[PDB]
Amino acid sequence: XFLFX
Amino acid sequence: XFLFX
Amino acid sequence: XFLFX
Amino acid sequence: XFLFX
Amino acid sequence: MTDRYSFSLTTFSPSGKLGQIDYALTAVKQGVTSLGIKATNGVVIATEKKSSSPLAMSETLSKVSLLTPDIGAVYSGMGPDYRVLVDKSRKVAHTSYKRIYGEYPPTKLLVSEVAKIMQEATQSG
Amino acid sequence: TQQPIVTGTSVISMKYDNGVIIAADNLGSYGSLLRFNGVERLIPVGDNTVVGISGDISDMQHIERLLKDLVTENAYDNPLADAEEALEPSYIFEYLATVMYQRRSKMNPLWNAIIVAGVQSNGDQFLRYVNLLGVTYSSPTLATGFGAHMANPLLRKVVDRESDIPKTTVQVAEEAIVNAMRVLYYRDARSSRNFSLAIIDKNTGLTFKKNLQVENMKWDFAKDIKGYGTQKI
Amino acid sequence: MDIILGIRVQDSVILASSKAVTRGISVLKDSDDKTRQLSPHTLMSFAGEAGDTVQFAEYIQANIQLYSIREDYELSPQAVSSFVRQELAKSIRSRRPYQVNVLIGGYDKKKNKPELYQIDYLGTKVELPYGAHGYSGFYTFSLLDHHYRPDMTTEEGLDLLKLCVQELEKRMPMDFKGVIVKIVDKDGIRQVDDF
Amino acid sequence: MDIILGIRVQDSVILASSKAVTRGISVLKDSDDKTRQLSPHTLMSFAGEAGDTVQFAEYIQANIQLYSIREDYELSPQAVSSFVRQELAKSIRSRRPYQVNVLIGGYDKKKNKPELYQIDYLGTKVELPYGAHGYSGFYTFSLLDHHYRPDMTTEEGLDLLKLCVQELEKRMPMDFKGVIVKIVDKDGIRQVDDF
Amino acid sequence: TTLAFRFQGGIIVAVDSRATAGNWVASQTVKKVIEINPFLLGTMAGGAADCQFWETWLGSQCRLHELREKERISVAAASKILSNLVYQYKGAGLSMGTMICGYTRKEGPTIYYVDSDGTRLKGDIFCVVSGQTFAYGVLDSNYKWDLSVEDALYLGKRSILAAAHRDAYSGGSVNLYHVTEDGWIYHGNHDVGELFWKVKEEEGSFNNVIG
Amino acid sequence: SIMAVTFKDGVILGADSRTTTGAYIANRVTDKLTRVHDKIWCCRSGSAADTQAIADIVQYHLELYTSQYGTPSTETAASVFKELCYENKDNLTAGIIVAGYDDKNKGEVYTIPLGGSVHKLPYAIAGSGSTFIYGYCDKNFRENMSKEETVDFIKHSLSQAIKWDGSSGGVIRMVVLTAAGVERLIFYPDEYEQL
Amino acid sequence: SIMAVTFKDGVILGADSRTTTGAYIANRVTDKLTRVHDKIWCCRSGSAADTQAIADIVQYHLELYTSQYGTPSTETAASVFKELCYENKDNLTAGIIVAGYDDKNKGEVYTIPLGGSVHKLPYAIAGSGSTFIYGYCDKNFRENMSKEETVDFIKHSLSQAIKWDGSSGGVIRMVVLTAAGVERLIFYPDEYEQL
Amino acid sequence: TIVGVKFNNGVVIAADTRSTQGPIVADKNCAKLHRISPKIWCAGAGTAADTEAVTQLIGSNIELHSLYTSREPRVVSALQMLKQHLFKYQGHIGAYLIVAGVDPTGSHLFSIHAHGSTDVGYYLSLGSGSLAAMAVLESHWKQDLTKEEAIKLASDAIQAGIWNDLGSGSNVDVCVMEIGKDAEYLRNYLTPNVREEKQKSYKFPRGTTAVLKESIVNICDIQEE
Amino acid sequence: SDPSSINGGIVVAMTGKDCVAIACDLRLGSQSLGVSNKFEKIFHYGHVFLGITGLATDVTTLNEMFRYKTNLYKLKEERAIEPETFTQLVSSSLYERRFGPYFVGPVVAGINSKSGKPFIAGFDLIGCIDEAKDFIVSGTASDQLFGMCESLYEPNLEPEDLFETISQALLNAADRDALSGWGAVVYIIKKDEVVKRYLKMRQD
Amino acid sequence: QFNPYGDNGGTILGIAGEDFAVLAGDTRNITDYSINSRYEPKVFDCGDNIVMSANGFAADGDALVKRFKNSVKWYHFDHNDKKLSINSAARNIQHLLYGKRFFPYYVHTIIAGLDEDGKGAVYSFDPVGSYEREQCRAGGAAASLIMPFLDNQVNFKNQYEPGTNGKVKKPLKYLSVEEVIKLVRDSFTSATERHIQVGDGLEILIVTKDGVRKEFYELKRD
Ligand SMILES: [Cl-]
Ligand SMILES: [Cl-]
Ligand SMILES: [Mg+2]
Ligand SMILES: [Mg+2]
Repeated sequence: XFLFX
Repeated sequence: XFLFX
Repeated sequence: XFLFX
Repeated sequence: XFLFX
Repeated sequence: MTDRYSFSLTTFSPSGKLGQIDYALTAVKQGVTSLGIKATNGVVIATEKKSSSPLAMSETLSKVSLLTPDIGAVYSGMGPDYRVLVDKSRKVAHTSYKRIYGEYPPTKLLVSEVAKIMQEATQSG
Repeated sequence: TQQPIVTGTSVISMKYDNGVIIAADNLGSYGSLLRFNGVERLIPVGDNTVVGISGDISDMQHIERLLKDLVTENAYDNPLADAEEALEPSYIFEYLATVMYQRRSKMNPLWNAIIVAGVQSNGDQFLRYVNLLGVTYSSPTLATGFGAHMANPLLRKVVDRESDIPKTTVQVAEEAIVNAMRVLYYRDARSSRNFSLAIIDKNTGLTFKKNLQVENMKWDFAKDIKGYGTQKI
Repeated sequence: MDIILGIRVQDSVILASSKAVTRGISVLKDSDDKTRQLSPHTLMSFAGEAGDTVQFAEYIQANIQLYSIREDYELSPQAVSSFVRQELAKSIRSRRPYQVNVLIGGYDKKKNKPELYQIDYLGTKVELPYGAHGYSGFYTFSLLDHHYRPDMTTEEGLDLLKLCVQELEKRMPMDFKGVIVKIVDKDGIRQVDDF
Repeated sequence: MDIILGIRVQDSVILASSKAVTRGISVLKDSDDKTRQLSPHTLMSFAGEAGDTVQFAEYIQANIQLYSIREDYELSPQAVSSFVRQELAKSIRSRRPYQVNVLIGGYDKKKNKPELYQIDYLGTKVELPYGAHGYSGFYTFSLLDHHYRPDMTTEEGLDLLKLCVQELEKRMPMDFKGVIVKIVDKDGIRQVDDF
Repeated sequence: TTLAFRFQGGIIVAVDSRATAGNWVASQTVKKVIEINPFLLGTMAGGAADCQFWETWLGSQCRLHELREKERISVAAASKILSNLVYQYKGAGLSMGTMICGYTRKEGPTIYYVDSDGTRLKGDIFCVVSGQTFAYGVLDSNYKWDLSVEDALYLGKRSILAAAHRDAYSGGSVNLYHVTEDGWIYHGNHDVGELFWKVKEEEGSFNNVIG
Repeated sequence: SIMAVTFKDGVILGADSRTTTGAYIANRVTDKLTRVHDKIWCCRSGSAADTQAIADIVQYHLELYTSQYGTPSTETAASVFKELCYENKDNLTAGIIVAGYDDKNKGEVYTIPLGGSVHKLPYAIAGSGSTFIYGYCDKNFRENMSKEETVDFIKHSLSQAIKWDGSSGGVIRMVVLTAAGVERLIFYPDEYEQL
Repeated sequence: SIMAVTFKDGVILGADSRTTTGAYIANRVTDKLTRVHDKIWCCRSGSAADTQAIADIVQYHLELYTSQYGTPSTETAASVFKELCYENKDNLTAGIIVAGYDDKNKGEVYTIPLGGSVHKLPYAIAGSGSTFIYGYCDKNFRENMSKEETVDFIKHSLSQAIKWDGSSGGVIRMVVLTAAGVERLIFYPDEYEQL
Repeated sequence: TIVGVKFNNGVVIAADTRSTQGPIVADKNCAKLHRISPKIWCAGAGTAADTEAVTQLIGSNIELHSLYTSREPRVVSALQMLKQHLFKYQGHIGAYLIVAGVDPTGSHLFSIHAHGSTDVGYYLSLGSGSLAAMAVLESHWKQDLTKEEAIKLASDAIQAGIWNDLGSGSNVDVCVMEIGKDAEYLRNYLTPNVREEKQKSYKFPRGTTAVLKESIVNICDIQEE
Repeated sequence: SDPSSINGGIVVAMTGKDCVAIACDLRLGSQSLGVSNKFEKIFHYGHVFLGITGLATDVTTLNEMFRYKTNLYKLKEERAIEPETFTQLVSSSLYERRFGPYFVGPVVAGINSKSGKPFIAGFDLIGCIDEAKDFIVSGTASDQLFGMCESLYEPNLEPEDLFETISQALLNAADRDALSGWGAVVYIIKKDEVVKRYLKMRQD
Repeated sequence: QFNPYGDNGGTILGIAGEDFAVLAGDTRNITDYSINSRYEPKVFDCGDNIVMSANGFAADGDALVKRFKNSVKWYHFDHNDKKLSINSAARNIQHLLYGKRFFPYYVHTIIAGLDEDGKGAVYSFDPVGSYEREQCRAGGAAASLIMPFLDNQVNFKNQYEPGTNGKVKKPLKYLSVEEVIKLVRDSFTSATERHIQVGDGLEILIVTKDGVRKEFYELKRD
């Protein structure tokens, strides 16, 4: 997995 | 089971 | 894994 | 607990 | 508020007439002429673009509407009533057929669905 | 049984007509923290072998000491230590492979993936892989971690089969390795720009290159990317 | 655990059902009748989770009895079995499924044929010459595969059922405190006292 | 589950032990003797985990038989019970404890008195007029509390034990396939065939 | 499915030949009877490896007994060697359900059931169907003491067929043995596929099938 | 790595361009600076899906606000973000910095951590990479800096954040918010790495 | 918060003085700079018990080394720390910085993270508070600084670490290691907070 | 393996043709390129049912929107409708899509993940072979690609997935969407994995199989007379 | 515990020259226990054949459901549903239970009455479509059926040849699965005749 | 936690002829969805006309093959260079496997050779050392795809004589080496199509009285 700075 | 590239 | 009457 | 910087 | 009109506005008169349906047909009679002819290798539907004003761009007003790639519709009577029926007709072609069978409905069954929507406005509250 | 703490990412390698190339970045990561930027992960053994190590750095430093100790021990009562009875890549690999499988079998593994690159006495290219499980395999191209997913596809377009090795020059082989390291820098969140590269040639011997940098990067196209769909500014 | 057996002979269906109600290490009763009369020519035996068994059987009994009054007609065993299966098939995907396994023994007056239906708590239905639910199943199943014949009489059917119960008593580790036997034929439903 | 009962009457000790060996839903035997003769005037009945029961009993039997040969003397039931308890008391804190519950019935020739000892797998020992292990113990205790007397004869003891088994068969949910009864008196150890 | 029962003519031993890994049928040709010595048979149920290895090892221990004592080992002694061994491994996850069947002058025809749990039982009849072990046959109705050897062989063969049909994890072929004074005798391997149709036609049983 | 810095002429938003799934960089040219109004922008950290969904709703709310009541305040924009983040705290992983330029209020920065709390600050840092530049930013931030000074402060700050954080990398994007309008800046690795 | 910095004349060790159990400060004047040899010192982070036990063994090993082979190298001290930390990695929570002054090698710093790996560095930072000053220290460290410059660099660095880290606080202790000998410095809150 | 590559006058998407049940290959020639609208196509990875269902649903609503507005549909519309649907179901609809197309606004290339996150690029890759494909794209991509170059790059990136990924295999499907032209769908553009002739014909002699019974099945309706 | 392997069973479909074949075993069980050897898994709605493996309660429920839906279809459309259209209806119906699915592996077989083109299709439990030219497999011995079909099958087999191939594919796959067998049925389907054959096979 | 086991995929196939035996395996080594090698030999000459393959976890397979090779060496030393018979090899391997009963070798072992009568022999082992002699055996990931084919095509299962209608079984017959190699090639070609872990190459070792020879055939690389 789930895109995630 | 299901079809899943 | 192994076999198992 | 336990002491721990 | 709330819609407190839960009762029919179309009832039978002592003579067995449904007034509001007769009066609706009278509205259709006043409407501009449209026709359809069936040939061996096709069908044609036609009507007059009765422009309300010459300033009005009559191209923007579509009297002949695509319902599916293989089905078209034209009307006589009240234009606004037609426009919302075309919207409902296009949607029901998807929800009640294409999303189930993966193909567009045949002419007679889409007609049947439009017919059903118009019957309900003849009995519903 | 433990968990790896300070870790090294991809080691990548391939065979060419006259020898083998191997490369690895100079980073020791502490989870998401890029803690150590001066870590050498290619460890040469004599003038015919380079051992590239990924995974736990404490375990790498242990293996480094085992190899240093192996060279010392081989020299003992060995007049031909620098000749016919020198350590071969195949000898160094089999030793590590033995240790790795023994450690996994005591449920206390050396938390590493290792690639042994070298040239044998008869001039034959040697390239074999071993990891914390004691799993071993050889291929014209080998890579650990992210390298396996991104480097191998690129290196396999140069050498797809054994018959492609004689047709592959050192210039073409090095070019492929250097490009692969750039791709890994673009796409691996645990990679560094700084890396080391080692060539082991049957003619020119061992060439060890330090303080190499990823260059000729493409970023200019970024300026033209605004928002995630509908934004225009 | 509870024994429910069914055997369909030439001209009738016989249902044998254990008389013991046990909860854990406690025997709650030794004379329990695990059967409901759905219609004059249809009988249902049930085994499973406490409460669910009776509640399900009585619910089915009420619905079939309502159909009978409304139409002044008896539903065929095939029709009753299909109704029961569909009620169970609803329940598996419900908030709390009925954990009830049933045998439906009926005599179809139109076809003049006896019919036995085995339905599990999932709504799995088969028509069988003989059926059973639970541990008692595998043994009796293999003992009737040997002895059973299609043209057996009611008396022959009872003797084979008698052998099944005897052998179950020896072989089974739990005490099911004997069985109640009921016969379904053209004349209706009757209970065999001597067993 | 396994029934082992003990009753100490005026001049003897009677041990009733279930004859069924069951594993899960399978009945492995219906004629099992859950007893070992420790000495000519000492008998031990045992119930518990498969394997452990026999292995423990035979181990105790061997040690008591060794003592008998070495000293040309019979250990008193008090002494045998203490030895058995201590072996169990060792085992609880061992790597794999023996899961065995035992009744020790003996006749002490020095005191001319019968003695009954109840020992659990922890090494908990008591001398009782009557004892039992498992689910059966609670029913049998309440019944024996009412009926038991200290000056009862061997025949009176057997009738009370007969009542206990009968009532256990009705009340218990599992089939223990009857009991084997053994009497310990001055003349030695004998098995009552009729029960 | 393993079956061993005692009668006037000696001991009948009947087993199936199917080995499974979950729902996968690995083999239909497994020897589930082990010939320990000319007078000793061992059936095997549970872990294939555990049974094969320890019943082969038992044959070695039984051989050493004969060399040392210059006498044939008793079934009681042989059974207890295996039962005392498995008890040492108790709780380690050995899976073993076996019957040690032999004849000796001392004891006569003897069947001992030995368990991976350390259970050792002597009985006239032992059966292992699915994962359950019983002191009764799969059918048990036909069982009468005074029975013909060739009649008794059929009951054993028929009993395995009954289980093989209903049980998914029983099948392949039936292996038959007859244990007597002066040794055991092999009574051949019978494919259940061919056996079923023949038995159906001749006996007029399995009517619920159709063929 | 995201930050918003108030200076004399307005506010500047800065961010890296890296999106990750585990240790794989899914996008190396991400735009984490997003428009909710002409001169109200936000910095997105946490879940890509959540921040995009929140940012899309806030843009809708401010577009409708503008239609009815004219240009909304930066405080108003921060409040709408907070409302979504607080009321849906159980289901959201979103750390957002809200930065905007009014003519009345000039440059304003609001930070919204996970809780959905609001903090008005002279400057703000957020994201995994922010932890490594707390010391640096606190020592180097001054109020009423010039545009060139503020661009340098952000470039040096994120340069360090990118260097130490695996989850931060790619190009440094910036958005300048002043009376003059809206300016987009980009700084490439070859530039900011050698700082 | 602990750090060791190599400068022209030798090495300087710095640390905070806070020991915690959860959120309670067990000791606010802890001495985390410890002597393993006259001019080999270490900084302790992680478990107080583990670091004390390790430091005590290393001091023993170097005292015995000195008796036999004379003054040990800083590299030798680091190696003994590593050996204990690596071989006992499963049971230890210890992050140690080893700093020492030879006349041949001058000032040397070795850092030993959790793994038990060794890293020779010009300067080193460790502990929970170190994360907040990675950016600051990297931007401000130069090689061959003066004593006064190095004391300022450590004072400013730990000042920031203490400010942002709840687990760091109290006084800043420092130990200067040069040819001149061993100097202890202390800096109180009123001094380093206003920096 | 699914890729999208932006070029001078349009966008091109490619995909492999393998669908799997655990380690078993269910379909050797799957179709992973979906028509949302005549000039908006998307390639799907993840749960096969979810990718077809989600593209068909948005494709239907996009058609109704196009008829209502009297305008050719826009990629941003399909993109917005897809992400809001996927976000609603919090990733439980496992649809990973690369959405490309040409509209009156121009040429567009997007990716959308199952949790409802979208991103913009000149080259994208999704699926298990994304890393193999992205390796090729990162090595050979440049600004101002021609149509011929973009097809070559797209198919090469799929091949990378086919050879080096066990989840990807069989053929390469391509769809080219050029501005002011009809989208051309090139089904089986490459056939690199054609099975060789078997050593033996396993055609059996007639009567080999044992038959218990035979019967005619009535598929016709109830007859007249 | 796993719903799709409680009852057991298999279905396989194949295409030939101007014909299709669909075949299934006859077993229904409670895991190890075999209950019924008369549980046919192939149903037909006009000239369209549907095989269903998996949880038996769902096999029965879906048969009743598709009979319901194809009956209403025929009344409104005034013609029998075609294989291509029925395939879409199965898919639609399964995906409307996406988060509470029927534990089934359906297989469609039939010849389009107008075009005369042989058609087969398979589905997963949430209604994804596998439209293969060659063959479709389903059930507890799917691995075994894939192995048999992949080696035995060749294209454009005549009806009587295709029968031997599909029969040998089912029989040999079923014998290597514990939860399959107890008899088998094979449907050979031509444009305007359908033959149904029960196969002799081992009953263990 | 640390998992000491892995899956390297691949498939092995042993067929016994009248006066020969074959042991075949794909040359593909995989980890998850990654290909480790397209050519890593899995079938080995162990001496005394014995070929061995341990398929599953590659590390355990390599270790077992080594131990058996060592076992053959010490048989010669301790027994005056006596040739190790295939039955003796099979029993020895059982003891190797059962040694690690409580930390098993996660491998499927097949050995091929000639028996003491000169007839072809194949032995098959489970991970914990249960073994049995067979005509046919497939091991590894694609075992479930290949074994049914071999039942049908080698043992002629469910095949009857035309015109009998299931009354007479097809006669069992010894296949030639040329026929057996075709079945091996077709089995692996089929398994490669439908299994993701099978492909790249096929190496066959044929054992005759004359010795051990080796054939290699390419498989699809997708
Ligand atoms: Cl984003
Ligand atoms: Cl301390
Ligand atoms: Mg503090
Ligand atoms: Mg079968």
